[PDB]
Amino acid sequence: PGATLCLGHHAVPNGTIVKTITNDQIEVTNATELVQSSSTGEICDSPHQILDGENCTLIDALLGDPQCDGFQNKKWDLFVERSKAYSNCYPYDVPDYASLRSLVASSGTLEFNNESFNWTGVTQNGTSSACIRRSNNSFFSRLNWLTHLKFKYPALNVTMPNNEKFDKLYIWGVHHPGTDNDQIFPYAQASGRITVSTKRSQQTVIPNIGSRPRVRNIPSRISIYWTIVKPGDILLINSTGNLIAPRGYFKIRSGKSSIMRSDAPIGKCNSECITPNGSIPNDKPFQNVNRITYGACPRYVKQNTLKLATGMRNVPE
Amino acid sequence: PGATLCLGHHAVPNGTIVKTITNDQIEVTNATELVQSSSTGEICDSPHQILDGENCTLIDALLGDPQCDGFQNKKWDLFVERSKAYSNCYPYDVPDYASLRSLVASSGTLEFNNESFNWTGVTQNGTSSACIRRSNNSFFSRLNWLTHLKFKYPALNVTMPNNEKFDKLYIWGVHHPGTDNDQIFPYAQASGRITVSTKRSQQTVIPNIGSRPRVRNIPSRISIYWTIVKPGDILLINSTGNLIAPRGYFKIRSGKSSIMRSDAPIGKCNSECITPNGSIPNDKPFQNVNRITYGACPRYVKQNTLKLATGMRNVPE
Amino acid sequence: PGATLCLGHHAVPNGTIVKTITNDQIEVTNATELVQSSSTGEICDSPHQILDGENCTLIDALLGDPQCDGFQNKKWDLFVERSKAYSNCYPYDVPDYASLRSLVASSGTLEFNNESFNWTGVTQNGTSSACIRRSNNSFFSRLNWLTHLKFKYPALNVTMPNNEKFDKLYIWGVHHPGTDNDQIFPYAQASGRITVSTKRSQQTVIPNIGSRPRVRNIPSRISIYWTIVKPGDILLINSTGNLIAPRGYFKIRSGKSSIMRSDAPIGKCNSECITPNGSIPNDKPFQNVNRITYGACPRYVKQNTLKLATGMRNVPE
Amino acid sequence: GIFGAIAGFIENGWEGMVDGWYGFRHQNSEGIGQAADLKSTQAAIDQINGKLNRLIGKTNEKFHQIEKEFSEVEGRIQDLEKYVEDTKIDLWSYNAELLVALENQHTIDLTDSEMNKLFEKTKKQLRENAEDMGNGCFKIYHKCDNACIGSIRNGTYDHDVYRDEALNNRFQI
Amino acid sequence: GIFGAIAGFIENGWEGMVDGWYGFRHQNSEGIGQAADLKSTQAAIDQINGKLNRLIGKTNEKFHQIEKEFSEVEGRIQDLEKYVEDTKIDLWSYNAELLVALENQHTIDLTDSEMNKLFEKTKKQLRENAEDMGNGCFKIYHKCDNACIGSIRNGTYDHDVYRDEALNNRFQI
Amino acid sequence: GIFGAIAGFIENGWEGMVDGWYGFRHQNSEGIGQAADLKSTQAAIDQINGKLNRLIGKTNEKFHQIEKEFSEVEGRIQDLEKYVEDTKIDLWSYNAELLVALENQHTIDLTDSEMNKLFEKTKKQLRENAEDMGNGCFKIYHKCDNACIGSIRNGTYDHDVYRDEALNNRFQI
Ligand SMILES: *[C@@H]1O[C@H](CO)[C@@H](O[C@@H]2O[C@H](CO)[C@@H](O[C@@H]3O[C@H](CO)[C@@H](O)[C@H](O[C@H]4O[C@H](CO)[C@@H](O)[C@H](O)[C@@H]4O)[C@@H]3O)[C@H](O)[C@H]2NC(C)=O)[C@H](O)[C@H]1NC(C)=O
Ligand SMILES: *[C@@H]1O[C@H](CO)[C@@H](O[C@@H]2O[C@H](CO)[C@@H](O[C@@H]3O[C@H](CO)[C@@H](O)[C@H](O[C@H]4O[C@H](CO)[C@@H](O)[C@H](O)[C@@H]4O)[C@@H]3O)[C@H](O)[C@H]2NC(C)=O)[C@H](O)[C@H]1NC(C)=O
Ligand SMILES: *[C@@H]1O[C@H](CO)[C@@H](O[C@@H]2O[C@H](CO)[C@@H](O[C@@H]3O[C@H](CO)[C@@H](O)[C@H](O[C@H]4O[C@H](CO)[C@@H](O)[C@H](O)[C@@H]4O)[C@@H]3O)[C@H](O)[C@H]2NC(C)=O)[C@H](O)[C@H]1NC(C)=O
Ligand SMILES: *[C@@H]1O[C@H](CO)[C@@H](O[C@@H]2O[C@H](CO)[C@@H](O[C@@H]3O[C@H](CO)[C@@H](O)[C@H](O[C@H]4O[C@H](CO)[C@@H](O)[C@H](O)[C@@H]4O)[C@@H]3O)[C@H](O)[C@H]2NC(C)=O)[C@H](O)[C@H]1NC(C)=O
Ligand SMILES: *[C@@H]1O[C@H](CO)[C@@H](O[C@@H]2O[C@H](CO)[C@@H](O[C@@H]3O[C@H](CO)[C@@H](O)[C@H](O[C@H]4O[C@H](CO)[C@@H](O)[C@H](O)[C@@H]4O)[C@@H]3O)[C@H](O)[C@H]2NC(C)=O)[C@H](O)[C@H]1NC(C)=O
Ligand SMILES: *[C@@H]1O[C@H](CO)[C@@H](O[C@@H]2O[C@H](CO)[C@@H](O[C@@H]3O[C@H](CO)[C@@H](O)[C@H](O[C@H]4O[C@H](CO)[C@@H](O)[C@H](O)[C@@H]4O)[C@@H]3O)[C@H](O)[C@H]2NC(C)=O)[C@H](O)[C@H]1NC(C)=O
Ligand SMILES: *[C@@H]1O[C@H](CO)[C@@H](O[C@@H]2O[C@H](CO)[C@@H](O)[C@H](O)[C@H]2NC(C)=O)[C@H](O)[C@H]1NC(C)=O
Ligand SMILES: *[C@@H]1O[C@H](CO)[C@@H](O[C@@H]2O[C@H](CO)[C@@H](O)[C@H](O)[C@H]2NC(C)=O)[C@H](O)[C@H]1NC(C)=O
Ligand SMILES: *[C@@H]1O[C@H](CO)[C@@H](O[C@@H]2O[C@H](CO)[C@@H](O)[C@H](O)[C@H]2NC(C)=O)[C@H](O)[C@H]1NC(C)=O
Ligand SMILES: *[C@@H]1O[C@H](CO)[C@@H](O)[C@H](O)[C@H]1NC(C)=O
Ligand SMILES: *[C@@H]1O[C@H](CO)[C@@H](O)[C@H](O)[C@H]1NC(C)=O
Ligand SMILES: *[C@@H]1O[C@H](CO)[C@@H](O)[C@H](O)[C@H]1NC(C)=O
Ligand SMILES: *[C@@H]1O[C@H](CO)[C@@H](O)[C@H](O)[C@H]1NC(C)=O
Ligand SMILES: *[C@@H]1O[C@H](CO)[C@@H](O)[C@H](O)[C@H]1NC(C)=O
Ligand SMILES: *[C@@H]1O[C@H](CO)[C@@H](O)[C@H](O)[C@H]1NC(C)=O
Ligand SMILES: *[C@@H]1O[C@H](CO)[C@@H](O)[C@H](O)[C@H]1NC(C)=O
Ligand SMILES: *[C@@H]1O[C@H](CO)[C@@H](O)[C@H](O)[C@H]1NC(C)=O
Ligand SMILES: *[C@@H]1O[C@H](CO)[C@@H](O)[C@H](O)[C@H]1NC(C)=O
Ligand SMILES: *[C@@H]1O[C@H](CO)[C@@H](O)[C@H](O)[C@H]1NC(C)=O
Ligand SMILES: *[C@@H]1O[C@H](CO)[C@@H](O)[C@H](O)[C@H]1NC(C)=O
Ligand SMILES: *[C@@H]1O[C@H](CO)[C@@H](O)[C@H](O)[C@H]1NC(C)=O
Repeated sequence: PGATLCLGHHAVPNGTIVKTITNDQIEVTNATELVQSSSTGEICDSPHQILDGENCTLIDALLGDPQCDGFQNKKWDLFVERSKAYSNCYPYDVPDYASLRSLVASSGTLEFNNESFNWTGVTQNGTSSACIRRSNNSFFSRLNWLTHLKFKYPALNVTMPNNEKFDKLYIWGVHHPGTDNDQIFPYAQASGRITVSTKRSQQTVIPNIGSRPRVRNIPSRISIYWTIVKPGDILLINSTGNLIAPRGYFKIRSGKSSIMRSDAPIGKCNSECITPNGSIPNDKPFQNVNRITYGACPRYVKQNTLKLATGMRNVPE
Repeated sequence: PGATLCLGHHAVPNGTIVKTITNDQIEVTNATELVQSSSTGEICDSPHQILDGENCTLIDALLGDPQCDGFQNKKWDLFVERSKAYSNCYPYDVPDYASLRSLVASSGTLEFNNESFNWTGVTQNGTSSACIRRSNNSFFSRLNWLTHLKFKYPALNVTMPNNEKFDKLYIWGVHHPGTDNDQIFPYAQASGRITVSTKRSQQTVIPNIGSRPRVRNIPSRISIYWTIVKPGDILLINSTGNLIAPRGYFKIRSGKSSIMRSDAPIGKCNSECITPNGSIPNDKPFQNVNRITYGACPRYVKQNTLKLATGMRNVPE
Repeated sequence: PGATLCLGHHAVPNGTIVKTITNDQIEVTNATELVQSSSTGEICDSPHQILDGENCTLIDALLGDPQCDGFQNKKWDLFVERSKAYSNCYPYDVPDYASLRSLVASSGTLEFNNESFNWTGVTQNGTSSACIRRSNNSFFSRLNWLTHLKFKYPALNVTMPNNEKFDKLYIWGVHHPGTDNDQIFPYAQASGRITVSTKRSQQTVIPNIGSRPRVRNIPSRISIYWTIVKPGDILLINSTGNLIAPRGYFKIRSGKSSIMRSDAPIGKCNSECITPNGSIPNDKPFQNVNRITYGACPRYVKQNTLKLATGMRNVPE
Repeated sequence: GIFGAIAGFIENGWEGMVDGWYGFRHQNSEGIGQAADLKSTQAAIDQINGKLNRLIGKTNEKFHQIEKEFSEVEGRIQDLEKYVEDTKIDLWSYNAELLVALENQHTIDLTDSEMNKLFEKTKKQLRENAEDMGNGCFKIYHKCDNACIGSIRNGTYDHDVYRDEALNNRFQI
Repeated sequence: GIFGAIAGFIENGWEGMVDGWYGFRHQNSEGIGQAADLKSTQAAIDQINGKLNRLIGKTNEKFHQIEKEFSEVEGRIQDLEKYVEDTKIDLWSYNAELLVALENQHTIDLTDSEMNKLFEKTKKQLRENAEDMGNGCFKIYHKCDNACIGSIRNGTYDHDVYRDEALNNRFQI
Repeated sequence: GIFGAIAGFIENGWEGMVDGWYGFRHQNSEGIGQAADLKSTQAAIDQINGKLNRLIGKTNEKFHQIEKEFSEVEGRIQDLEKYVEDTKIDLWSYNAELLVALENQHTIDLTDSEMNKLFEKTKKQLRENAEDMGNGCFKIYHKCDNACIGSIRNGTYDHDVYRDEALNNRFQI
């Protein structure tokens, strides 16, 4: 008579297909997805400090466009710029715009200390019809538009030493007037010139009279430049006209901060990983949502799915 | 009496050596080469659209050197520049030559639409002994050399709006005359100046009188610049002398196109992968022919051979 | 009666823990460290040719600051710059300092051939109180400060052809005088201008009068530029003032050379791999000492230890 | 598959075993039954969880990086930025593909291994009292009630108790 | 090599087997013969073709890239361009070296595995009618003509038919 | 662990074996002894040295590279330089982690394999003269003095010499 004893293993009615070294399709009892491929669509406001730029670029908030007055002295882990943003102050450009944007984004603060520059011999606080603050003609909050006093503009030669323990970041500019009339009216002489220097650096800028296509009815332009000044070093501004001057400096830090272009809304929720499509969970090691990420994120890969087997081969009955 | 039954496996008289994790030399019955290490030496004319530059660089065909007149409005997947190429028109340079070359290469077309610029007050179509087209004195086909009319050169202020649905690419220049005689003769005044602007951009260029070492007997130079103009935006040229002006614009596309330096001849044959040494087959996953490739190519590695075993270990009799 | 025969394996009293695919902690009989994590602290003087910069940057030795006179015509595999270094000659800057430093470092020689430039009509060998050589007023050894002869400075137009089989590297400059007094005293006229050209290139530089913050009591500056001249090509210097001229050229080679910032001392010892913390052994495949390395070095990884098992699993008695 | 048990000499899995990954089926005087082996089940599961611990929830923080989308044509420097990111992405994509493919081969092999070890362990336990039928089953040459079967599953089977009965049945004519 | 059959207890391969990778040699009353086993041969071959399908003809298209050769010295930006490409090339070169070395170890092991499974399958089939000589051969303790040998190769051998003959021959004095 | 010998059916290692990695312990009429097996020991050691040859002393020369530390804020180009180096370092760090983890799994498995092959080889050698106790030990059913044990270790044991003695002892009542 006797007995029979059989060794065996389980199987399931609903197997899944995985790839192996020797076979692109083998069925296993169970598997798990290694690529994150979806977001809810919202950028979670925690645990990172999000600053929604809304109608403002980082640069506009930096320069102090009036609609960005709400941004004075703010900090961020991540600054979010919106595609609907637009400028509504004096037309400008920034040679190496991308680099200034990057270094501010990365510093992660708009903290601004005012400084009293000795601007004797000129009229301060120039304004315009293109930069409206509280219905009045105004200007960039962080910039100081200098014009003649009593139809005269002497050689400016102004110093500011950095005796602090941090770098100072100075933002300044040059007015390119639209016609010959707008070079003689505010500065009282045919040709401006600006020279911003330190012990280690010098930047010289020649203003350039001529019409540009009008932007918000204005055919002139401002060109923005920057200068970083170290401890023990000194800022020096020689100018003979056309100086758009600083009112002080920005603190430049180092840290974890950055900037991201996205139109995702901000949600009240907690998520370590932000993409431009929204926050994504970070349990999986890979993701195909976006190559642009911030925080503790899965790595971007081209694949849409990668199944890891978590069970034996499925051999149905 | 009984019987004997032996289990066994094949072997071959001509084994090959492969590497493993535990042994740098083990003999297997068969193997396959994973690194492609040869070309036939010819760039196959299919399936990619090849444009042989012959005596012309991409930039020369762009600017319209007369020996490149055959290239007007051509397209390419891959533009091939030859080491024997040379310029035979007015000596020039391009600040950021590499970038203009790259963006044109990548656009993959020389399609040019002419435009009627209002150049009243100056003489158009300047020519020279250094740019011979059909035995006559000529110039760059896409450029318009502007000089005085009746020994006078007024302030040019010319506009061209982009009301099209694509970007326009404008190429233009500045003549640097070789002596004081060649600044007063064609422009009628001591100092030129050029300013090309848009709503988002401005480029200003000061001509610079002085001798350069002669190139094809000419000691003057042209400096080439470019401006991209978006839909809704407008081009503006202020000039007081020395403007080498556009006759129109180039269509700038995005796509799969590029450029490659090679002296390989073009063959009537079909191959997906092009290197500068010639086309190579793309069955293998790796290749050590060239780090420069175009198309569906094996990846470049430093090794000359990598044998994958395709049979068991060989244990001879 | 009979016998018993047991098969078995060794074990050790002192096992070590390694990581595997399936277990982060399994004990094996023996293991070896794959990450090099220490240096002795000294840069070994063999087998690579080390040049200790001591008080001098590569650029100072290039330009010929008097405290760097010991460096004339030296070669190196690796140039070591010290944090204590400092300049003690005429204050200067280099637009694209990083690139000049890099191309010299990489050339790996300061070999300098003098050349006789025809500088008739001006006074050569200008000197200053800020550049002391052997208690006397001096200048940069490789530069030639040109001033007026008999209160006159004619248009210089000087040529030097490269008929050699190697590239020539020319270093030159522009004096930016500190006031109007120091533009008229040495050059005898209101505005200098420099134009260095070749058949393939032109660089033009406008001097710029104005005070900078004083560096070692001097408020003026020199700006350094470079020009490479190929075989068959020719150097041309037009100048109307302010030219800090070359005395000749540097040989520019290609090879294995580079530069490294370190304060490690130089030892009499032999080591293929140099980091800024000192030389490290290169038996291991990985290292976490420094991302900056020179020579035959283990690859930098973030981990501090990686144990490879070199024995079986340890299963104690 | 490399050991030959799962999808080899064991013809198929058992959908009716839901309390374990590996186990035993028997027929004796008292009927036909099934029981899961927990030790071999847990051995496989621990190994798979080990791989999961190395992959799930182990991400790395990045902050300010480079730009990866562009509104203007710029040439050289933009080419380099795009090239760096495209290079990076192909290398990680390669790492991910290889990882999954290697881990999956190993998971399939380790699970077949657990099946094989259980079978071998059981074969040794039975000594001369049983023969291997070649399909994962042992013919046991003695009366083996539910407590006896239980004793084989619990590692307490004393083969000397039944040896005489079994040798007599095995080497019959 | 990890299973111990190829270049282990099987002393060498057979150059005279050209119709398969694995097979059987026999000596009986009717002479000495050879026959390939197709199933184990195809099992090995399918697995190797699986690796080939993942490596051969699977390339990725690239178009405009960066410059990789230079006629002028430029410094900073050229250094970065060269560094990026050199970085990329070392990483792929590493991937290729590792891939081949791992795949080759696995191919050698999977082929030894196929040999081992065939041997084991045959051993179980023979039951008590044969003993393992230790070198891949079975001594069969009964008259086993060409049809009987054929039946072992085709999986149709009925061990009960010969058992009495075999036990008598095996446990002789 | 994948073969089931080390940390499986062999309960533990032997700290008293210092002249080899694998070996034999015995009890017979003449006492209780130990001897290392050199061939299986050397087989494991050769394989591990093979991995070491591929990792130790195989470094690649690099010379002028890019800058990796910076004293000034510069933006775009510095971002790209830092990003390239950070990318590179994560990829190598990944390669190193994977390498060690895979090699370690394989070393553990190859060493268990060597143990298993020795056990199997010995089992076949003994033929019908011994039975497997299930814990790495064979019960040998005949008088087996030190020269006989020696002969099993040296591959010279003639099983026919003792077969009659052993079958009589094995199939007793
Ligand atoms: C198919 O394979 C996958 C992977 O092996 C497997 O999914 C895993 O299952 C376990 C258990 O179901 C999950 O573990 C949970 O994780 C979450 C956190 O994300 C916890 O909330 C859970 O905690 C429970 O238990 C705790 C007590 O021990 C309590 O604190 C708590 O109240 C919960 O009850 C639990 O730890 C694991 O997350 C998944 N993993 C993945 C990647 O999905 C699945 O079960 C397998 N399917 C089958 C049919 O076997
Ligand atoms: C160089 O050429 C450019 C391009 O032609 C030129 O810029 C243009 O200047 C004109 C004239 O100043 C601008 O025209 C104005 O545009 C605004 C906004 O669109 C209109 O509201 C204005 O309307 C008033 O003027 C009309 C004309 O008499 C009246 O009929 C009307 O009732 C209004 O009072 C007016 O049309 C034009 O906007 C710019 N264009 C651009 C693209 O900038 C520039 O002036 C030239 N440079 C020089 C130095 O001459
Ligand atoms: C050593 O190992 C290698 C790799 O396993 C092996 O080489 C391979 O052999 C096969 C068959 O000989 C090749 O397959 C051919 O591929 C080409 C396309 O490149 C086809 O033209 C062939 O088609 C034939 O068969 C078809 C019918 O099924 C017909 O349509 C046609 O008319 C042809 O007759 C065929 O598919 C394969 O390309 C190679 N691979 C490599 C990488 O070389 C080689 O055979 C092994 N050597 C030994 C001695 O076993
Ligand atoms: C600044 O210095 C440079 C370099 O010296 C200088 O450029 C040179 O100018 C001379 C004179 O104009 C050029 O000489 C000509 O070259 C051509 C081509 O090689 C020759 O065919 C010419 O020959 C004619 O003139 C001869 C002299 O009278 C006659 O004897 C002969 O029969 C011909 O009629 C002539 O030699 C020379 O080519 C350039 N060199 C370079 C490298 O460019 C430049 O002129 C100076 N600048 C100023 C503003 O003075
Ligand atoms: C634990 O594992 C490690 C790795 O397997 C192991 O360390 C290795 O041991 C050997 C021998 O002890 C070392 O080999 C030496 O290498 C150095 C060069 O660096 C040589 O000087 C040595 O040469 C000796 O022998 C030669 C004759 O054959 C003579 O020429 C000479 O005079 C020397 O006596 C020798 O080749 C090897 O370097 C290490 N490797 C590492 C990475 O440490 C260790 O032994 C293992 N531990 C145990 C307890 O088993
Ligand atoms: C633009 O503004 C800047 C900043 O104010 C200015 O630069 C400064 O110029 C002054 C005056 O020339 C410099 O003062 C000298 O500094 C040195 C070194 O520290 C001192 O040794 C000097 O001392 C002498 O002069 C004193 C004043 O009469 C005497 O009392 C004394 O006994 C000495 O004889 C003197 O103080 C100053 O160093 C610079 N500062 C900087 C930061 O460069 C510049 O001159 C202005 N530009 C123009 C064109 O006016
Ligand atoms: C996340 O956003 C990205 C970027 O917009 C999406 O990728 C684009 O998808 C569109 C299709 O709608 C394509 O035409 C573009 O080529 C993609 N753009 C880029 C820049 O790659 C992506 O679809 C979104 N992903 C998820 C999961 O929502
Ligand atoms: C393909 O062309 C490349 C580039 O010319 C060749 O690589 C050069 O080979 C020469 C030897 O003739 C070396 O001196 C150079 O160092 C290499 N140049 C570069 C830029 O790497 C290569 O030999 C050719 N390959 C084949 C398969 O024909
Ligand atoms: C080698 O030198 C590097 C660079 O100085 C050291 O890394 C720094 O370590 C300090 C701690 O003292 C940290 O604050 C810095 O973040 C590190 N700097 C950088 C640039 O990474 C490292 O400690 C040294 N390594 C050894 C083994 O001596
Ligand atoms: C199989 O079915 C169950 C019950 O609906 C489900 O929860 C489980 O996830 C399925 N498993 C797989 C691997 O699809
Ligand atoms: C942004 O600008 C839009 C359009 O001009 C306006 O409707 C909206 O109120 C503004 N939003 C904020 C938050 O300032
Ligand atoms: C410039 O503006 C600020 C803020 O509106 C004001 O307090 C300051 O007094 C103004 N400056 C002068 C010189 O009036
Ligand atoms: C061995 O010989 C044959 C016949 O010449 C040949 O076709 C085959 O490719 C060779 N195999 C190897 C692996 O070299
Ligand atoms: C290219 O130039 C060479 C040398 O001047 C000439 O011989 C050849 O005919 C030209 N080829 C073409 C295709 O124009
Ligand atoms: C300039 O050249 C073109 C083509 O040769 C010609 O048709 C055009 O009329 C010329 N322009 C003028 C103003 O004559
Ligand atoms: C164990 O002990 C010995 C003797 O002190 C030592 O040399 C050896 O390296 C140790 N092994 C490990 C793996 O720690
Ligand atoms: C370097 O400069 C320091 C401080 O001025 C001085 O003490 C030292 O002697 C100098 N060393 C050399 C090698 O010139
Ligand atoms: C310039 O200096 C050098 C070296 O001190 C000297 O030999 C040369 O004659 C000087 N030049 C002139 C024109 O005096
Ligand atoms: C075997 O184990 C089960 C529980 O795991 C227990 O209920 C049963 O009584 C045991 N039987 C024997 C014979 O050991
Ligand atoms: C075994 O198979 C072969 C063909 O594969 C057949 O010719 C032979 O007759 C078969 N013999 C038996 C006994 O099954
Ligand atoms: C077995 O080998 C050992 C040495 O390895 C030898 O001393 C011994 O005499 C041998 N014995 C037999 C019986 O072969």
